[PDB]
Amino acid sequence: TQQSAANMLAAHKGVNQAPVPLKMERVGPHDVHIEMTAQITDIEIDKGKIYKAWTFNGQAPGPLVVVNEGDTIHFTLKNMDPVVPHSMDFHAVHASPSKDFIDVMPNKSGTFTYPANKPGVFMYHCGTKPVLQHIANGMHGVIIVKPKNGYPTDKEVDREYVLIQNEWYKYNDMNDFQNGVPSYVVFSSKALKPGDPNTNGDTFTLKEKPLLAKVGEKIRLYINNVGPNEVSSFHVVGTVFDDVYLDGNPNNHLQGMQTVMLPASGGAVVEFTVTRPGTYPIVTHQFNHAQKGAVAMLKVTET
Amino acid sequence: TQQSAANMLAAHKGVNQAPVPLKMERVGPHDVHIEMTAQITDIEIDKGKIYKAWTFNGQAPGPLVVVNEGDTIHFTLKNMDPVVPHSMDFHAVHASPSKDFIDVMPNKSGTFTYPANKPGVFMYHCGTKPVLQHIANGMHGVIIVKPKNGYPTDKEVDREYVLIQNEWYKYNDMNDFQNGVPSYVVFSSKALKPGDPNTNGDTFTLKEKPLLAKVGEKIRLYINNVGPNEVSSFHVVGTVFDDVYLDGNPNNHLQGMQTVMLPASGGAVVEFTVTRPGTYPIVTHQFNHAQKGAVAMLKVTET
Amino acid sequence: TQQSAANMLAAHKGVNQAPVPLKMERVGPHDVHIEMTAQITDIEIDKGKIYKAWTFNGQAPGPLVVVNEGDTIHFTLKNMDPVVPHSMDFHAVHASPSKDFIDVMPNKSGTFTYPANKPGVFMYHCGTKPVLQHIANGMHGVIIVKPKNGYPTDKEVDREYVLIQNEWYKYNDMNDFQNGVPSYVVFSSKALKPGDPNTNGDTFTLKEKPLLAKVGEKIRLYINNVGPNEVSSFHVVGTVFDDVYLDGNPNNHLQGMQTVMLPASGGAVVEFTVTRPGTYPIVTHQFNHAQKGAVAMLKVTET
Ligand SMILES: [Cu+2]
Ligand SMILES: [Cu+2]
Ligand SMILES: [Cu+2]
Ligand SMILES: [Cu+2]
Ligand SMILES: [Cu+2]
Ligand SMILES: [Cu+2]
Ligand code: NA
Ligand code: NA
Ligand code: NA
Ligand code: NA
Ligand code: NA
Ligand code: NA
Ligand SMILES: [Zn+2]
Ligand SMILES: [Zn+2]
Ligand SMILES: [Zn+2]
Ligand SMILES: [Zn+2]
Ligand SMILES: [Zn+2]
Ligand SMILES: [Zn+2]
Ligand SMILES: [Zn+2]
Ligand SMILES: [Zn+2]
Ligand SMILES: [Zn+2]
Repeated sequence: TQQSAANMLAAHKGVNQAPVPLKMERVGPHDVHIEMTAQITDIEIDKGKIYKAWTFNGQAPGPLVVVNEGDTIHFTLKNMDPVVPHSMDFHAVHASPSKDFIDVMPNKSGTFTYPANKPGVFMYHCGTKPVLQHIANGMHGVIIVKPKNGYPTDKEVDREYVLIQNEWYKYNDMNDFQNGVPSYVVFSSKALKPGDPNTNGDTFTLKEKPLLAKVGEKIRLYINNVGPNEVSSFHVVGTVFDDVYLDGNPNNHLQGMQTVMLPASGGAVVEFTVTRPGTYPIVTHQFNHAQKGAVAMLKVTET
Repeated sequence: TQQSAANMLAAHKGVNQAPVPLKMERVGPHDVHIEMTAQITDIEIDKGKIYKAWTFNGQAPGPLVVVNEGDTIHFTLKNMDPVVPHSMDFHAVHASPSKDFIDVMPNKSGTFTYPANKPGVFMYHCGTKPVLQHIANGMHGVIIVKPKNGYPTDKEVDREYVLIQNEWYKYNDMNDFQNGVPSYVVFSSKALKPGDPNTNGDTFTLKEKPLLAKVGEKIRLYINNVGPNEVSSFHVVGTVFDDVYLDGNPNNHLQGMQTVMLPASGGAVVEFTVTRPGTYPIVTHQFNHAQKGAVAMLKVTET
Repeated sequence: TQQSAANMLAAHKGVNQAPVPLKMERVGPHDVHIEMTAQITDIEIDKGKIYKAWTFNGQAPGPLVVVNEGDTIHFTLKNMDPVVPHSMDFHAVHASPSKDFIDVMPNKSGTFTYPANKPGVFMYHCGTKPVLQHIANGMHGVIIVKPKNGYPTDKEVDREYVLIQNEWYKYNDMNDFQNGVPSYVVFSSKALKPGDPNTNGDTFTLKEKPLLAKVGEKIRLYINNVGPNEVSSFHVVGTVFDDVYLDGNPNNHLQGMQTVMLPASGGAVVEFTVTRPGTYPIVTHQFNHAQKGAVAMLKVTET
């Protein structure tokens, strides 16, 4: 295991591949092209701590993907990793894992086609053995599938953001990945509209640069806890969730939740009102994880 | 961290502030005054183990607070801690955390006003940085907000109690709080009506003095797992939950659950029937935690 | 603790009791006889790793029990353990734990009667102090109670299997049981119909011999995470759950879930469609546990 890690260290030594933009375009009323990369990219996960992350597109978690319910995805993965194969598993899709979530070799590309027939906030991740290693090293993200008939509370929502929770462990350390507590637990935000922040899973960015909102607004968060290993007790300080849709399916409706339990890979659409000006921490209420980085901020102003 | 803990030890050495009763009174059809303390109080959490707890009112978890849906709370915190600032975060309320959940200095008081517009079983806790430290040291509790229109099963309920789950760690040890397994996991009960028990989070009291009920009764428990860190798999041995309302919101109705998953800070209203005389253990079904203290007893008699 | 374990080692040394079939028969429209054993049986939980398991009937998890909603169970436990008392707790039943879930001494039998009035997928386990020790050593299983009025989606289901998740720790090590990470986390399958596999909780069997299905089929899994200690993030790779019934109660209906959060002892009925030929991994998405064994396979063929 650690001999392989020593070999990995030599092969990825000095490798820092600049982020490559996600490419997407609609090619039919129910067909969409998506082109992503697997690449090796240095990310500062805490001040003074660089993690040479295994990523989609040089982000960890990876870039946001948004499609409509009923879209068939024509997906291409370009593997830029000089030595490790990589793959893609979208939780949104119906696919044959052994035919459609297969490995793409270093310096090669693979193309796969599958439908997204279910609305919600789905995890995506690399599906290459050991899957734990590929996820823990940074190969995770979110795909949102917009419901054909929306959510019953759509008209009430004033502003929206995407938040993702993930853990970071000791660098490419399989023993730690399997047996150790996370070194950091973090939130990131991925842009839905021009001007939205787009950040990586780190301990600081969403504290230094809070998400922004106005007094009185109803805020929707599309959220997913990608793990790899921990569950999340999602809570926004100073408010209560008016409405919650588990995994973002409109049918899984809950009301007036203080805290939303998310399994590893679990998602939700949560909506809440901010009644007063100020800064509202966003946490996992498992406070050991909050202490290890998992606190984002929402700054609410009159204007 | 441990130099600060050594300084903390010196400052709280010999400090054992006797419990001070919660003070509450209604001042209008939708307005209620609540007066609490932050204080340092020795609690026996296991036989032979004294924890010099950071508390509200000399109890850990703190005293029960009950209000009605739609009540505005006029809250005062009197900080009796000679050296550490403290604050209050009620999960029931809509408030500006940076204006309304702010620190109160040693030997000072602070007053804050906010509405409780949502029914349920909410965690409250100290919101002072590091929040993990303040919660782990004992600054947690429950506020119940009674629904305007009750619960659909109100008429079926024969008896009710409040139960709270919490963990205890190595004394004021931030490394342990962040990285270690809990030393003890415990239940406590807080009084709803005269004659109800009112206990602290310890490994023994609810075993030695079980909650009481009669054969055939439908029992309601208002429950919250305050953590700080663990989730709870709440189960009453020998019965099944007839009805469950997640976070105590009447809309989040489940039926016939064997076990209720609670996130850290998660609450519920659970209802079950005890059909035969005997003693019924109440557990988290995460049995490592049950073994470390988290078993309460319900003694059911013909009379 | 470890002196008792040393004494236990001597007493169970060389003991390997061959599996004994479950015995069940219906004795009335709403009355069923069930006869089980407690016995000590060597199980290979990972290649080269024998665990001298404490079991019901020489299986760990124990044999599947299926009854109808409203059945009263006349249950007999025959304790074959030469030295340790054992008992039975069925989560399906209403019973007095202190009268009905009581210990049966070595080489004795006990008979208990109680109703199963609630539909669902319930854990059963030994209830002998320390309960953690008896569960961790292998005394867990599932009882299914079939709903009187079925599930609304019954007509859509093409094939069904039972899956159970459990952990294994260091052998009969109470310190590890309470404080340590699981050494292995595993799935097993228990037969519902002739020809179904029936396996023990190990890291390999459901990989080497996948569950079988046909292209296009809707599959139902009756699932329970028996722990003892961990929660489960249940996910089938390459599909989405069309319908989920929490604890197998028809009322607790969710739709379009990617992943189902199960507490320790938590169950569910989950249904999903497999659209393409291939092999579909079944995991807990807490990937440290998946890496430590918790991956089963579903092989889907045209025929
Ligand atoms: Cu990969
Ligand atoms: Cu909180
Ligand atoms: Cu405090
Ligand atoms: Cu149990
Ligand atoms: Cu036993
Ligand atoms: Cu996955
Ligand atoms: Na953990
Ligand atoms: Na900066
Ligand atoms: Na733990
Ligand atoms: Na006493
Ligand atoms: Na664990
Ligand atoms: Na074999
Ligand atoms: Zn196309
Ligand atoms: Zn195409
Ligand atoms: Zn608005
Ligand atoms: Zn007033
Ligand atoms: Zn006032
Ligand atoms: Zn009654
Ligand atoms: Zn009979
Ligand atoms: Zn009989
Ligand atoms: Zn079909």
